[PDB]
Parts: sequence; structure tokens; C-alpha cells
Amino acid sequence: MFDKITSRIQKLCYGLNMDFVDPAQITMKVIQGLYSGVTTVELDTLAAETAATLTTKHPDYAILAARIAVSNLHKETKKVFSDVMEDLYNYINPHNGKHSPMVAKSTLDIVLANKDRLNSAIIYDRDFSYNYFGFKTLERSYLLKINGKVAERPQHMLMRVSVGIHKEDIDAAIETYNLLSERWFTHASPTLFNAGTNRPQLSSCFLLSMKDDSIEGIYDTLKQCALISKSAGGIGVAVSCIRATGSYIAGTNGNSNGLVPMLRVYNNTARYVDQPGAFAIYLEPWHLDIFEFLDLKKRDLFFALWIPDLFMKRVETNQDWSLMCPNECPGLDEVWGEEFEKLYASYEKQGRVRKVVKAQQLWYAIIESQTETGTPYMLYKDSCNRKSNQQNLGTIKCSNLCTEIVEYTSKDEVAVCNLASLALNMYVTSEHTYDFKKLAEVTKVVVRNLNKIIDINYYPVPEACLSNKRHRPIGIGVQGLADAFILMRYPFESAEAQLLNKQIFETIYYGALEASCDLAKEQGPYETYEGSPVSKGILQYDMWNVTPTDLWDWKVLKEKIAKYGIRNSLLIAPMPTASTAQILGNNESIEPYTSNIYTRRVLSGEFQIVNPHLLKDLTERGLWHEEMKNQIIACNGSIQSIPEIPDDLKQLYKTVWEISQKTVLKMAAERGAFIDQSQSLNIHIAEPNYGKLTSMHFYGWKQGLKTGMYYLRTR
Amino acid sequence: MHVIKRDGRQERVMFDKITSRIQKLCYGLNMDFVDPAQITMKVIQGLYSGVTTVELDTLAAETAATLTTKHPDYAILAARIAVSNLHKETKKVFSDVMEDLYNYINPHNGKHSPMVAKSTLDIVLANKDRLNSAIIYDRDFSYNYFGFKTLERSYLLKINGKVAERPQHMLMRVSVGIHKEDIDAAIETYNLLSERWFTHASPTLFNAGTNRPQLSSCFLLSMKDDSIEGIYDTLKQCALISKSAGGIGVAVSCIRATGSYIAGTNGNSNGLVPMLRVYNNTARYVDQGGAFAIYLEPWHLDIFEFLDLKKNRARDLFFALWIPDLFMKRVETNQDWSLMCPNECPGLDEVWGEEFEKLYASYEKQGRVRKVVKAQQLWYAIIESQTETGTPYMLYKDSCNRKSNQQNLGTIKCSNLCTEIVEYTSKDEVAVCNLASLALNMYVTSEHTYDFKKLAEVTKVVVRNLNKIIDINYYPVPEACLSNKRHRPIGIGVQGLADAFILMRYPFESAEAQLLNKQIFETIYYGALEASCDLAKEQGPYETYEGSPVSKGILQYDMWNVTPTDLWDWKVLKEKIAKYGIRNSLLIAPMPTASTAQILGNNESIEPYTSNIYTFQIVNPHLLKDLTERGLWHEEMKNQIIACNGSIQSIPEIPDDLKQLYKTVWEISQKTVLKMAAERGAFIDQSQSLNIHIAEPNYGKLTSMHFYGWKQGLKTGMYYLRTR
Ligand SMILES: Nc1ncnc2c1ncn2[C@@H]1O[C@H](COP(=O)(O)OP(=O)(O)OP(=O)(O)O)[C@@H](O)[C@H]1O
Ligand SMILES: Cc1cn([C@H]2C[C@H](O)[C@@H](COP(=O)(O)OP(=O)(O)OP(=O)(O)O)O2)c(=O)[nH]c1=O
Ligand SMILES: Cc1cn([C@H]2C[C@H](O)[C@@H](COP(=O)(O)OP(=O)(O)OP(=O)(O)O)O2)c(=O)[nH]c1=O
Ligand SMILES: [Mg+2]
Ligand SMILES: [Mg+2]
Repeated sequence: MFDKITSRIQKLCYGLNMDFVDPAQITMKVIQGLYSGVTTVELDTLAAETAATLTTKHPDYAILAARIAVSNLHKETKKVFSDVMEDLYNYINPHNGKHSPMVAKSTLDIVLANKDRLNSAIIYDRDFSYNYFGFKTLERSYLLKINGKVAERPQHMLMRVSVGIHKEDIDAAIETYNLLSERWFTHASPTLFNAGTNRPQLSSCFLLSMKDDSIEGIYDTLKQCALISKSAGGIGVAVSCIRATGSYIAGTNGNSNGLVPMLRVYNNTARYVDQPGAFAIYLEPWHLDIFEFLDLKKRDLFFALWIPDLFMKRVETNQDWSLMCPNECPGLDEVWGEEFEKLYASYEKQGRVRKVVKAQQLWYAIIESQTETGTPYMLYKDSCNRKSNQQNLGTIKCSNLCTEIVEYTSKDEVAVCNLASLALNMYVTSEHTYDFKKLAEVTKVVVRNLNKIIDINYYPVPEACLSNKRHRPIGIGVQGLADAFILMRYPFESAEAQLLNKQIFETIYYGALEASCDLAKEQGPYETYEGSPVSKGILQYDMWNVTPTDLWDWKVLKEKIAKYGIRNSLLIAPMPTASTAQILGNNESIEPYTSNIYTRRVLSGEFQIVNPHLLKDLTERGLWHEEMKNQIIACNGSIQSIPEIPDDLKQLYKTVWEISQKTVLKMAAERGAFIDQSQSLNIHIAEPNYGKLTSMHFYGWKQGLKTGMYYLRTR
Repeated sequence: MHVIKRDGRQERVMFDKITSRIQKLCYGLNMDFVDPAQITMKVIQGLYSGVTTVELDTLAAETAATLTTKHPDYAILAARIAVSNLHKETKKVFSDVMEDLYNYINPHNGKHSPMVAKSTLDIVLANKDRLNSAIIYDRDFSYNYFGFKTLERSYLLKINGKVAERPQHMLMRVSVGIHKEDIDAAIETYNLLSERWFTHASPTLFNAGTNRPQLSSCFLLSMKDDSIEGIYDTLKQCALISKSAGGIGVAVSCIRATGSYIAGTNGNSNGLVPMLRVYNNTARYVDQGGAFAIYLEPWHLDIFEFLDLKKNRARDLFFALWIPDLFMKRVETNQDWSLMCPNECPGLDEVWGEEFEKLYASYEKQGRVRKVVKAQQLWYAIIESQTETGTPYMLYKDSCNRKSNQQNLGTIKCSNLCTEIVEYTSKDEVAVCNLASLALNMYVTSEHTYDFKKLAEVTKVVVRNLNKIIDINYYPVPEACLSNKRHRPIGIGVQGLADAFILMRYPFESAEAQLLNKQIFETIYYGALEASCDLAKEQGPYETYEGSPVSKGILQYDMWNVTPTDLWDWKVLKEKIAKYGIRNSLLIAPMPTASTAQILGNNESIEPYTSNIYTFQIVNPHLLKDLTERGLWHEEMKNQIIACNGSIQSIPEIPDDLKQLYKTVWEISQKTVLKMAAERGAFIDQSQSLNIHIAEPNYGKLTSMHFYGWKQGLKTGMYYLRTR
């Protein structure tokens, strides 16, 4: 009867906390969908939903929820892997009648040719290792469907990616699958979506400079965006070389109307190709159409600024700032620092100025724009260039849609970059220690995937391929930072957390280099290596003037690189890891928990999710009841005012709002010394105020940060 | 009281001096009406001291202008004063003003920026004595005030803000741009221009004999193909043109419809509408510092979105339809209309008429239709759209294709910005065109009879000028340069047809106007065919000639199954074309001549006089020199004409004879407009931009009028619907 369902629910509870996960409580709300002819597939499916609503009661309910839906998926899919593959390949769309492969013949045929090792390498019990929300994320958009019905099991998906990346190298494929299925790391979404497929477009970020300050050039550049965007990529565009409003047009007598009309056109292009889907636009502050730039947005492009140190200096000295038209003052964006500073001052001295403002006016126009919209993003051209390993190639003109990537672009090169994230929580042992070795062992494996990808990647434009091939850059990032601290009982801004911060990143960086180093021993160092800071014997931390903790042996590594080089020009760029973190149940990237309580829509259902680390503490400390959940909510997810919760927990679970943005920044600076490119630093300000903000950029710029601010969050 | 003189000196106000000066330029003006002392009086009315003698000049000229109301010679007298003032303020030797323009240094920037091609200045200077003398600065005095004011605005080359060229100086430079070493030809062409027998289109008058001479203004493109790669090429392509100032038509019918699958990247197509937002946006953006015309075919699934659209910065594109015969035949017989996504039903626009229908039915029987409306539903959308915004334009695909000498390069996919141009375009080719207008009032004599011979002779000169422009023109994209040398087309047209009728004393819809119409256009096709045929004896026929309807002995009128009058001997002309072929694939293309017609004082191209009171606020010169000639016009009579929005039909002391001439376009059968339009259409190898004037338009009106013009065989059966 009622014991029928309840027992069946019992079946899937092994391992869970039985004082909180009570299964008869799921059956109460389910047994009332029992009509004469209720196909038990949908009883089952009801059960998953109910369990997920009780996630608010304990976090292992979420885990039960997943295990039920995964059961259904299992009953619904084929088990044997090569068989799911075959049917994917064989797909014929019945509307057109035309044979549509969904997987490349090249993979399928590697698969069948090595079918026995591969089919058996797969452990389907690992499918039961996501939570409900992580799992529905996959199901939604990651496991391939045939006619609405999902055909891929997550393991099928994982294994497809492994053979995408690794082709006929089997050991290597299986290895990338274990590390993957076991959850030590993950590639970004393009790789996941597209590895194995006929459009194997795997890279994520793309970044451009305007081909020319002419129409030919504008549109030439604009068609590239159009094209890139077709193969769903992040796009950055430096745009500062284009002449400003009122500037003469010699080939008509007309006047240029500036960027505002021009950026519309780009904007329309974002809106037109989607398969919201946005572009990042970069402006340097000496550009005449600066004020209107911080005015379009007060519209599906994101803005950021490529700031010279000079500008910052003038600002805090209450000095004047000059504004120029790039046609009237050329070569400005192909030079930085000392050299920029001289040139600029020299156009300035020749009265080659369009208009002059008190510097601080510009500064406060920006402050205003951030407070309204969170943008423009803040990047320090001088820091980025000064500390690039690609700097031997020219002046770096902008960055990507997210501000983690500092790579060179030109009339004939557009930068690419493929990403992976290591799951930083996975490395804390039960002995309450951080397994550093393992972290370097996974990095090597990851550096080799991103690296193999460069060679098998589908590029939307020749310019991309060309760049990537010449410089082989890779971007490794991390998720679950916040989660790793908590698991080690460390308050985020603790000094224990701060050392672990440094050390994690020494480690990742070390392993990265050491792989790349072995790869230069094999394939040879990349083309533009000779010239680079690292050939000269300088690593990231040297350019920051930092002497790393003795956790590893830098002295020796440097020698290894001295004999062979490195295959890849750059390796390290923490990115927002938006929804890959959501699948591995990790907080998103290098950031603290925004809220200890948040929500998830899953199709048509809404769910209240409490920080799981938090919830596991308070339930087991017998503190958690209805009125508590409500109390927290009323404090926008804070546990600080709740009278009856220990102060070490209060400490452990500060929201980001209650944590110091400065620290956040200092820590970013601390780990920054070990990061090739940059890191996507969102900032969160409480009761924000011009003094409280200004003071905040300057600290970042002073800290030596390539990227000062990504998005800024208000309340 | 005193005047400040040209030297800057004080001179006693002698005002009889002005009167005397007005008279001295009243040659063969009608003094029954023109009155030197009158102007002087109005000018002198409020006179303070120290007012300059340049100041009086303008005030004379601008005062004579406000008296056109009193009699039309005032327009001309007023012009004479103005031309004279200009003359006083500028170097009289042509080749010397030519140097000035070239040796020009920008003051605020420092840099030498020659204002004419050096090749032209060298060429000019090489033949100083000749060319300077060849010019007749007297012809300057022929323009009317407003026309003149026009040129001054935008055609006469300005030095540091001050006008340096004289109307003749401009003219001569134009003729040298066209002719180069060919000094013989350059004086002849100069003479024709200066004597106002024809003009070249603005681009030509603007840019000839200067650096990178963009001299034509017609560009049709086909969408490269159904891909992001294509769309954005064609787009860069349209930017490139707008930069160099084109007017653009765009064939767009091959873009996947809203929802069509995108095989490669999983999701769907957005549709035409989002994509047009891009074009509209580019059209907005690049504007030297005209617009776009977008052609769709009725079977396209995204047709309604298209129509919905303008039908209220959604607009800055003008919409036109490329209409298959089948559609009308469905529309009249109340049938069904299948809408198709071209990705799924490929090639619909690469085929026409008889072959189109066959193909469309093959798709239809197969079930490759995407929705299916009753045909009349569409019609009802097409006219609502027209009722609202006066677009879409109305072109008949298979009428454009069955009657095109370019028939051999394959289906023609669209027309140009203004619907006259019927040229082939493809991936590999953007079709350009160069234009001119024969001004048609010049060819009627004092003996009140039409001088067709002279017409045919001028046409010949123009053909040669047009052809030479192709070869020197500056192409913004290689494909245009590519299309033009292959097919070498040229687009001759006319202005002031209503002026030729009025002067012949023939009322627009009359039987004699009806016939003159046929004949004037017979004449032109004829003379053009000569020049072309002749250039072909000297230069070889054009490259894509063998296979042309004309290389089979088929002239335009033949595709129409019309027989020409016995004005010209056409059998003899064909013999001549059999022997030597022709240089240009197309010749005749009656186009809108907005500005160039306001210059010569002529009415716009082929459209009848649109009223008797234009605007300022003055009366139709032609009617006026008749009215007062018969001593019938008095003071308060402008008021009455205004009181009918320019209709002279109720005023009763005017007799029926004169009422019959001066019918404004709103009391004229549009049906008859179209009948003449087609009738002359038989000698136009390209199309003509027809505008339709319906006062208060209902469905029944527009419907019956589309079908009537269709049934005519028209190619453009409607440019703009002017409606008031
Ligand atoms: N004393 C005067 N009073 C009014 N108008 C004058 C006078 N002198 C010249 N003008 C007008 O100015 C214009 C010509 O410019 P300018 O100052 O050079 O005199 P002008 O044409 O050289 O010769 P003239 O003195 O013999 O008219 C003509 O419109 C002329 O009628
Ligand atoms: C044609 C055109 C250009 N522009 C802008 C786009 C570019 O930023 C800038 C340069 O135009 P260009 O394409 O370089 O114009 P040009 O080469 O003929 O003139 P120049 O000698 O000055 O190079 O002007 C407009 O804003 N509006 C326009 O209509
Ligand atoms: C990429 C993309 C194309 N389109 C349109 C433009 C074209 O009309 C059509 C095809 O674009 P294409 O660039 O040709 O698409 P594809 O080449 O990736 O795939 P396929 O070969 O099946 O075409 O889809 C969109 O509307 N939105 C988009 O985001
Ligand atoms: Mg005098
Ligand atoms: Mg395609």
C-alpha cells in the first residue's frame, strides 16, 4: 500500500543522514497522486520533486532527489555506451528526411575501433554523484537528446568529451574520463557541448582589435564578430582607435558622429546572432567620446575601460585630463606606461587636444555609472601589459567578455582561449588537510587537455587559428574556493585562509608550468616564446616582486624551463565558471557565498536552497527549525543577528557583503602573483558611497591588479 | 545719407542708379509687366545709412523674386541680378578658376587638398586658350532665380566658404571630366549643357573631373547567400557604397524564414526582420557624414512581418515587392497562396514566369509549403500597407524578365532604389548605372511643332557621354566595376514632359499628347540605338552581347508586340545593328530628377504638372504667361487657386481650352497615366519610376489600379503612392 512507495524510496537512501532524511515524509505528499492508472514512472518522477522541496530541511534530501531522477534516467536510457553513440550518429531527422549526425563520424569510429576498453571503462554508479539541481542542469542542456528523449547518460557525455579531446590516445582518454567522472575538474561549457561533435568549436573567449579606423575596417571587424558569435563565443573588442564625434572625414567633407552611432551597429549584431549573447567593449579614457560611453548604458554590449596609470595619477592629484580624437592623435593605443605617458604628454604639449576636463570629473562620472549598472569594468592596461608574458608581441589592447584573459590582438590575430576549472573543494582530505600533490597532478592532466584542444579546435575565423597556433595559450581556473575554506573550517578572511590562498595558487601554477615544460620537451616551445619574459627566466611572481612560500621548488622548475621552454604562453585565468560550478555543487569561482540562502528554478518549480555546509552544521547542532529559515531570509541570507548560533559558525559563514572587499582584493592580489592572465573579480559594496567606492578602486590599482573590477553589486 | 561702395567708400544715395541697372538686364523680358522702378521702390523702402552696395544687390534680387507673383519674368530678372552679383565677385577666366581649385590649401589644417583631379587641371591647362574662349559666360543668364539659387547652394565649388565656380565654369569642368584629351567632344557637350538641352545626374555634376570620381548612382545587390558569411559581406558591400554615396536596391528573398532550422548550430533562424534591423542600422550609421530599397517576393514566409513593419527608426529602408505573374492571377481568381522558406524551396528567385510557376508547383505538390493563406489575404495586407505608408513599391518580376535585353545572364532578382533600373546582379556582380535627363521642353519650336530630329541628335551625344563615364567612373567595390565593363548599361531619361505638352498646347490626357508621348520615346530609343551601334563599330559590341535579344534582332517594342509609328525607319536601323551590334546592354531608364529639374525650371521627369501653385509661394510660369498674355489674370486670383489647392478648374473667366491644359495631377486619370506609361514603356528597355497620385484612396481604387497597370505590361507599376 503506502509502504509500497516508502520502501521503494528507502532503497535509495544508503549513505544519507537518517535523522533528518525521513522517507515517509516524501510519501505523504506523493501517495496523493495515486489515481487508478498512475504509471509509476511519474509516481517516481513526482518523488524526485518532493524530495527536492525538502532540501530546505536537510541537504541530503537534494541528494536523494538526484538519485531518484538518475534512476529514472537509467531505466530510460541504454546502458552500453558505444550503442548510445551509434544512435546519435545514425540520427535521421524525420521532418527533412535528411541524415543528421549528432556526433562526428571520426569519434564514433575511434569509439567502435576501441569499443571494448571504452564501454567497460565507464562506471555508471557515478551518475548518482550530483545533487538534484546539478543534475537537472546537465539533463536540461548537456546530455544529448534524440526527439525530446535524452539519450546520453552523464557518463556517456563525459566519455564523449574524453574521446573528443583525446582521439586515438586511449589511456589518455580513460584518464581524462576518471578525473572527470570523479569530479576533480571540468572543462567549460563549449568543450562539454561540442567535444566529439561535427562543429567541434571548443574555445570560449575570443578577443578582437578594430582592423582599421575606416569603414572597410569597421565592417571587416564586425563580420568577424558575426562569425565568431555563430560558434557561441565570448568576444572582447578594443575600440579606442576609432575617431570621435565631430572629427573630419576627409573622403566626404562630413564629420564622424563617434562611437555611439557605431556601437549601435555592433549592438544589433549581438541581438541578431544567438546560437542574452553579448559583447564586451573596451575604451581607454583619453578618448573624446568617453562621457557618452558612460551614457549609452545609464545596450546588450557590456562596457569596460582600458585604464592607463597616468589617468589614475591625475585623478588622485586633482589634475586636469585631456581628451583626444585618435585620428587627430594616433598610435595612442599601441603603447603603454613610460612610452604612452611620454607620447600622450607630447600630443598634449603640441595642443593636439579636443577638450580638457578636471580629471576627477571623469572619475566621478564612472563612479556614477558603476553605481547604476555595475559597469564599466575596470582594467589597468599598464598592469596588464607590464606583467604579461605575451608583452614581447606588442601592446595588449583590451581583454575578454569577463576580464580574466589578457592576450594580444592585431589586424591579423584574434585571441582565443579554452578553459577548464579544478574543483578546489575535492582536495581537502578528511584529516582536515589540503592535498597539494594531487592538485598539481590534476593540473598537469588539465594543461594537457587544454593544450590538445588548441590543435583540434574548430575556429570560426582564420585570424583566430593563426593566433592560437602561434602562442598556444590556455586558461585554467578554479571553482569552490569558498567551499574549500569552509571544509577546512577556515573563515574566508582568516589568516589560515589567506595562506591556503597563496599556497593553492603556487601549486596550480607550479603544476601548470611543469606540464607545459614537459610539453615543450616533446612538441617544442611555442613560436613567439623566444622574446618572452619566461625565456628570460622571469615567472609571474617575479613581475609582482614576490618570493613564493617554500611549498615547492621553484629554483629547480626554473632550470627545467631553462633547458626546454614551455609549450604554452599563458596558463592561468580564473573565470566565472557560471554553470559548471552549479553541476559540481560548488560555489561559483574564487568568490565567497553571496547568500547563505538562495533559489533555483528547475523548469516550472521554485526551490529554496540553504548553503549546504551551513545546513549540515545547524541541523546536526540541533538548531534548525522553520522559524530559523525565515529569520535568516529576513536578513538577506545572513546568520549574524541570529542570537542562538555559535560565533565560529557566524565567522565561518559570513556572506560576501559582511566580508571585507579590501581583503577580497588583497587576497586577489596575493594569488594574482601566480596568475598568467587575470581573474574575474566581482565586487560587492554594502551601503555604497562615492568615497567608499573610490577608495576601493585605488586600493586595487595600488595592489597591482590587472583586473580591478568585474561587475559591482549594490544591494 | 550714404551708400558704402564696393571699394569701401561713402557715396551719396543715387537710387535711379539701381533702376537703371535693373533695366540694363531686362533683355527681351516683357516690360508690359516687368518694371525696374518698382523693385527699386520696394528695395529702397526701409533704407538706413551705410548699407553696402552688395547688400542692395541681394535685396534687389530677392525682391524681384517676391514679384514672380506679379509676372514670371521676375524669376528670370531676379536671376539675372544674382548671376551678375556672382560675376562681380569671381574670376572670369575658366582655366584660371581651375588652378585655384587645385592649388587649394585648407586654412584650419594646413594640408594641400586639391579640389580637382590633377589629370584634369593638366589637360585643361594644356588647352587654355581654346577652352576659355569656347565658354560663353552669357549663358549664365538663362536660369530662373530658384534654379540658380539651387546650383549656388550645392553645385558651384566653394573656396573657404565663398563660391568660386560660375555655372559655366562648373559645366566646363564636368565636360572635361567626361572627355579628357577629347577636346573636340568636350566643347560640344559643354555647349549642349550650357544651352540646357540635357543634364547629367547630380553625382556626375558633383564629382566629374575630381579625385576618385564617383559619377553614377545606381547599385543593385543580390544577397550573397543564406549564411552569416553572406549577409555580412553584402552588408560591408552596402556600407562601401553609401560611403561613396550610392542609392541602393537589395534583393533579399533568399534568406531563411523565421524558424527555419540552422543545421550546423542546432537552433533556429530569427528571420528577415531582425536582419533588416541591421541594414536599417547601417543605413542610419553611414550617411556621407539616399537610403536602401529592399525587395521581397510574395511567396516568402516572412512576407507579413515585412509588411506589418513600416505600416505604423523601424524605417530608413524602403520596401518594394518583386511580383510574380502567378500571384496576381491567384489574387484575381480568389485562390490559394503558399508561403515558402527558400532554404527548403531553393531557387525560386533564380527563375521566372513560366519556369517559376512549374517550379513552385513542384514544391507545392511535394508539401514543401510552410503555411498557406488565401491569396487575397496578402493583397489586403499589401494595400493596407500602401494606404498607411505609400509603400511597398510594385514591380512585376516576369514582366521585368521577359522584356529585358539582359535576359541571357539569367533571372533578374531586383530593381534599384528608385525602381527604374532593371539589371542583373549575382554573387559575382553588383550592377551600377549612370544617368542623364534630356529636357523635353527645349525641342518644341516657336512654330509650335516638335523637333524630333534634334532630340535624336542630342540623345546620340548623351549615349557617348554616358559610355565614357563607365570607363572612368570610380567603383566602390570590384563587383560593380566588374558588372559595368561586362554589360555596359546606361540609363537615359527625361525631365519636363508636362512642359513639352503645355508648350505644344496639348492637354495631358489628350489624343495628341497621347501620340506625342509615343513618338518622343520612339525618337529617343532610336537615336540612342545609333550612338550605341556606332560606338560598337568603333569599339566592338559589349562582352555579353552574343545571345542578347538584340543580337537576335529583337528590340524592346518587340517583346511588347507593339509596332512603332512610321516616324523612324526601324527596319533600316536593325539592318545596321545586324552588321555592327551595339555597345550597351541597356540605354533608356526614365528616372526621378528632383534636383536637376528644379535647376532647368522643368517639371519632374514624366509626371504631369502637380499643381499650378508651387512653393516663397509662386504661380506656374507657363499658365501665367498665357493668362496675362490673354489679359485675363488679375490680382486676387492666386487666392482663389490656393482655395482649391492649385486647381484652376472653378475660376470661370478662364475658358475650357486653358482649363483642359492646366489640370493638376489630382484631376487626371491615373489609369491614363499608366496607359501612357506603358505605351512609351514599349521603347524603354529598362523601367521608369512611376508615381501614383490618388487623392482619397480606398481599397477598390488601389486594387483595380494595380491590376490595370499589371495588365498593361508595366515593369514598375507603382513607385511612390502620393496621396493627400
Ligand atoms: N550711389 C548708389 N546708390 C545706390 N546703389 C548703388 C550706388 N552705386 C552703385 N549702386 C549699386 O551697387 C551695385 C554695383 O556695385 P558697385 O559698388 O561696384 O557700383 P558699380 O556697379 O561699380 O557702378 P555704378 O557706380 O556706375 O553703378 C549695383 O546694384 C548698383 O546699382
Ligand atoms: C563614411 C563615414 C565614416 N565614418 C567614420 C568611420 C571611421 O571611424 C572614420 C573614417 O572613415 P573612412 O572610411 O576612413 O573615410 P575615408 O577613408 O574616405 O576618409 P579619411 O581620409 O578621413 O580616412 O569615419 C562616419 O562616422 N560616418 C560616415 O558616414
Ligand atoms: C548563426 C545564425 C544564422 N541565422 C540565419 C542566417 C541564415 O539565414 C541562416 C543560416 O546561417 P548560416 O551561417 O549558413 O548557418 P550555418 O552555416 O551554421 O548552418 P547551415 O549550413 O544549415 O545554414 O540562419 C540566424 O538567423 N541567426 C543566427 O544566429
Ligand atoms: Mg556699374
Ligand atoms: Mg550555412
